Amino acid sequence: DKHGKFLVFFGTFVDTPKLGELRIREKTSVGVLNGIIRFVNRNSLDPVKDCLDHDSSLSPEDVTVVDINNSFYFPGFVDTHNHVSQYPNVGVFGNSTLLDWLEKYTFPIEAALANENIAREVYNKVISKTLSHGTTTVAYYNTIDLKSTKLLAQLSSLLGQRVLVGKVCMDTNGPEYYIEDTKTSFESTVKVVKYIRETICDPLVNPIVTPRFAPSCSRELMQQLSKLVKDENIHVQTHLSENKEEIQWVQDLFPECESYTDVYDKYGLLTEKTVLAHCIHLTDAEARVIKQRRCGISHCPISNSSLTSGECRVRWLLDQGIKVGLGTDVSAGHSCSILTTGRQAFAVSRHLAMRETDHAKLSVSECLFLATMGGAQVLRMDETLGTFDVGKQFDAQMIDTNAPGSNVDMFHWQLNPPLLTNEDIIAKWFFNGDDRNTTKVWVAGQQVYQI
Amino acid sequence: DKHGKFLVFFGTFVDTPKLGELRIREKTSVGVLNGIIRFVNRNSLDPVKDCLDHDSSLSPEDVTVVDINNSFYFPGFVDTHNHVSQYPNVGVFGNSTLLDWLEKYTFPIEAALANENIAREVYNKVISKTLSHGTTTVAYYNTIDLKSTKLLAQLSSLLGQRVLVGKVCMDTNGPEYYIEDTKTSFESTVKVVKYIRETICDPLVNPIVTPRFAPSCSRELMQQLSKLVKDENIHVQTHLSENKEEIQWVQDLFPECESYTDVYDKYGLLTEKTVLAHCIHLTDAEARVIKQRRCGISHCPISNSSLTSGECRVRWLLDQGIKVGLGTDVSAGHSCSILTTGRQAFAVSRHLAMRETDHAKLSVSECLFLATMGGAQVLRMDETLGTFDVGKQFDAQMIDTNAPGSNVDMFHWQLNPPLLTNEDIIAKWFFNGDDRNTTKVWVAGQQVYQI
Ligand SMILES: O=c1[nH]c(=O)c2nc[nH]c2[nH]1
Ligand SMILES: O=c1[nH]c(=O)c2nc[nH]c2[nH]1
Ligand SMILES: [Zn+2]
Ligand SMILES: [Zn+2]
Repeated sequence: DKHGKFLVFFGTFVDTPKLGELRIREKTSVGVLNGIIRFVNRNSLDPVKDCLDHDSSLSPEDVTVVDINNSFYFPGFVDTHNHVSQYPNVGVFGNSTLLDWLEKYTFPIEAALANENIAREVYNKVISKTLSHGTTTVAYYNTIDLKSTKLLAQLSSLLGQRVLVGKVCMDTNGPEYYIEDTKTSFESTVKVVKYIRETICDPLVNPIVTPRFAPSCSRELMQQLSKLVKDENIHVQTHLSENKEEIQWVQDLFPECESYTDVYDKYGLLTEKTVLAHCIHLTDAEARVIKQRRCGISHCPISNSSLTSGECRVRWLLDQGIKVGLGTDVSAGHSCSILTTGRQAFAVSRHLAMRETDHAKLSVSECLFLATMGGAQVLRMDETLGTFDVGKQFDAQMIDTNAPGSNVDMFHWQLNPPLLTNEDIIAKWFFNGDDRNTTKVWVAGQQVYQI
Repeated sequence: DKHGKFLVFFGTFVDTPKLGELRIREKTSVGVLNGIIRFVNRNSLDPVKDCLDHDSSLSPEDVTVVDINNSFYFPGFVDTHNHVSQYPNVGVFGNSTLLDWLEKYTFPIEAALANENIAREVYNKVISKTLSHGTTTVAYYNTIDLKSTKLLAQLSSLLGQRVLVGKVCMDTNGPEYYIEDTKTSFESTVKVVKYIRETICDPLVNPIVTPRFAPSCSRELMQQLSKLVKDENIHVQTHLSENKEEIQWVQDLFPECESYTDVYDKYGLLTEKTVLAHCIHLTDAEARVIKQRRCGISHCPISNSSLTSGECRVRWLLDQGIKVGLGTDVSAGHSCSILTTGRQAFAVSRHLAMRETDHAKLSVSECLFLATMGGAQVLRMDETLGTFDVGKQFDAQMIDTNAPGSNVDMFHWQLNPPLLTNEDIIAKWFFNGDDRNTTKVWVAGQQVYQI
């Protein structure tokens, strides 16, 4: 417990304050107190003194120095879309696309998690594992089950991860064994919001209203949830425009609306704090509504490729001023790692570019931005998360490119044969790094994970 | 050294004898003697006796049992295309596409490896690292340097990996600091072939004639190499139809030919043992020539995506009877892992499918096939490699899905909540496995790697 203890981290700090830039600050001291960054001084020669200089009420005994060659601090990753409840099925989907995959794998496993023993095991695994890949903040879709969603929020609080925890709402078009009625779906959402806000009462743990997607939610349910969302100022997360059959289904189910996006817009679910997952097949008009309502987009490339859903036009969305983050979308996406997700966003943008132009391509720096600040923007937490800056939360991971077992190698003579830049080193971690390189993770200035 | 020692491996054996099938043999004994599989008996109750039954000249003392829950044997991966010399640059390529990437990164690093100290370090790293990812057989492009190519072949022999080692030939369109003249390029190829065949004299180490690609090789050089290849019955490897600017360049450079493929065909380099890397933008006519000449194709998805080269139409090539393997294509591809390569081949086939049909999609089983047998077919070694079958080489890796640090998790209750098949377990390793799950590697019935 670091609360009340003035921390100063010294070393190399890497982050992405603006899309496309990679800020590398060597020999830098970052002061952290009660989870908040108090100063960032480049070329610190005296980290303790940097603290004493910052606050004269401090003495050397009040300061804890943390000493970071091959190693840097990077912001915690933000996973804007993760069905923790589906984790048992990562890698398991065969040749299926979305709607068959829902029927065959997802409703079965989500229902199975009504058993608290299974859920508790799954939740502990996924929180620990995403932490070990550097994910400090995650928006979790759970299941329709109230009790298990509360437990997920409890264990999130316990383990120190920053989360939004959603009870999934489904009152239409689900199997009888895995469906709610409208009143239950709404009221259990009210309860879960209350329990998280008033009982869990933890700044790291937030509720999020989770209409599964338009085919699963009646007009009445969506309007009720929308009123809850407006009155209680709650985040929202749902899927949008992922798969063409899904899109056709939505059109068939809501012919009074202009588009899938218009369904959510008309029944009140598009807000500054709505996280829209996938958003592949959007029309220009749909993207314009999303912009006007200031919703954020969770880009889930692994899922989109594995389910043959399509290619998210990330550049096209960014070019319109829509904020974009990354989501693992477990389990449609097999990986718990936003780093892995980032690498695939990089690849997906190039499949697009092969037919569009180079413009569609995302750089390493941009994907890392999406993996951190982008997600914070989507969650509307970018004033407090995503970069090493004064006032922001110390959500951070230590990256050691020479941690044991690392696939990120560098030869001494790279650091007149060609030499690596600092940017190159970051790119080697981006492409070949994994959890083994994330050796420590901090959330809110607390260490929550140690390799 | 296991030579002269009758080995029997007992456990679960997974392999892909035919495209699309995943053969899982539990409680199976595989007898291995002097690198060759002698029997495969499903439901072995007595592995020692299975050996005594196989060969009455044996006694219990002559038999060494190797005992494999979460673990199976899988064939060693085949990397049909790897520029070991470019390894220092994995992850390093920025926004570049092929021709800029050659100029900016590849010729510089390849030239740098004329320094034997650097090369020795690189070769030891890459052989050890590809072994640790389960790559038992690899076709290596080195550099134009004779001495370093010999060393690569020496260290390959020393470390136990099965390799084809190519001295790169370039006598045109290269920078003055990294080019050969025609006579040197040919004669150093003759020498390297001789040195490998007659001095290294190791069944695991083979030469391979390596014209870099058509723009780098004069008509005279190609014809000389073609005659060498015919007279000495040597493998060939080159790049084909990777990047549209490259393709235009070839057309401009060889306007007397009908196509890029026709350049290699006319000057004699298309043979049953020619490994053609990439082969993205082939016309129907080009693919037909490749079929008629019985060349194999190295599919290098990571490179193809990272350099925005395009999407290899793997299904379309397979549908024509052309054999396809996987290649990492270090360093245009950042990964040394054919497993990683396989996962990306899986993804690339789905980007294709999004616009073609489901037909273009590769299953998990098919990618694993490409990763093993496919590569063996491309190298024309599939009678002796790629599967656990009698007469074939014991090129094999032990996969432990619960090795330390594994990202392949399974809950006990997955092995009435939904249960995993054996195929599902393999798919979880396919999508979330990495080198940490490859705990032992055997080449030619010798253990060459231990985690
Ligand atoms: O990627 C997704 N995962 C899901 O569980 C889901 N449900 C509806 N739509 C969905 N998309
Ligand atoms: O993927 C590739 N890597 C290379 O070094 C190369 N050279 C020519 N063409 C090439 N393609
Ligand atoms: Zn989802
Ligand atoms: Zn290559």
